[PDB]
Amino acid sequence: EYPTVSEIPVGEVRLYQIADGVWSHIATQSFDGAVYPSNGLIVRDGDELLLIDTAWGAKNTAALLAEIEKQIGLPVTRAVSTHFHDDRVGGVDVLRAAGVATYASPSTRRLAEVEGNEIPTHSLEGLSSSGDAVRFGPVELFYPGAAHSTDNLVVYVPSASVLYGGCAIYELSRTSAGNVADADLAEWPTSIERIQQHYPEAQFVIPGHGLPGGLDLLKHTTNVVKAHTNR
Ligand SMILES: C[C@H](CS)C(=O)NCB(O)O
Ligand SMILES: [Zn+2]
Ligand SMILES: [Zn+2]
Repeated sequence: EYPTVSEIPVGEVRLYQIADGVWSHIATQSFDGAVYPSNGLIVRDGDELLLIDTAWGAKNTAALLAEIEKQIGLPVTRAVSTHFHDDRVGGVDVLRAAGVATYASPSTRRLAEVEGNEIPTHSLEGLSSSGDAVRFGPVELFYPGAAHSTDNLVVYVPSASVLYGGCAIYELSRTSAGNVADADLAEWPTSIERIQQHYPEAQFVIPGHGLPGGLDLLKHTTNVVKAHTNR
């Protein structure tokens, strides 16, 4: 079974096999008086691993690297952060100290700096306008437009038809808006339309927080976002 928030002590990281060469990583962290679960992705990149997002903090990200070494045993050589919040970039300094080349869009890097968060080293090219996509090793990176944040990226693994939505996609059990401080609520439904348009064959859809599902999570997120807007 997919691990839930109450099953993971803060500081421990679980790995979950989604498909051949594709894992999610699951961690937990305290934020504003509560503890939340958080997902990222790991994709085999030949003899190396590509990491999508940190495990939300330095200590968690160190635990992530240790679990990867124990369970998978290939080196993480590159990481992509899919937006500027600490559940995506917190731990980039640990990754860099471990030899990982860290990447994000120029916008994510600037937004992280203003927020006082850690800053991925390298700028991704070609992701500036809504609908832009670039190949990055075994994945495609897609900028769907503003949603959960203005800079949020999604990631597709063609080999396995896995769509990693990050925090622009909600799990099915979430029925109220999450952290929308940095969101563009008016654009978010259209950005989800762009994801659906680009990845209609997705078989597994991974939200930034909580349980994976299928493309039903896209319509579900749109419903939650719109209802919050009508409040
Ligand atoms: C820090 C992280 C950025 S997306 C967050 O807001 N977690 C709480 B959530 O509602 O899951
Ligand atoms: Zn966020
Ligand atoms: Zn998040």
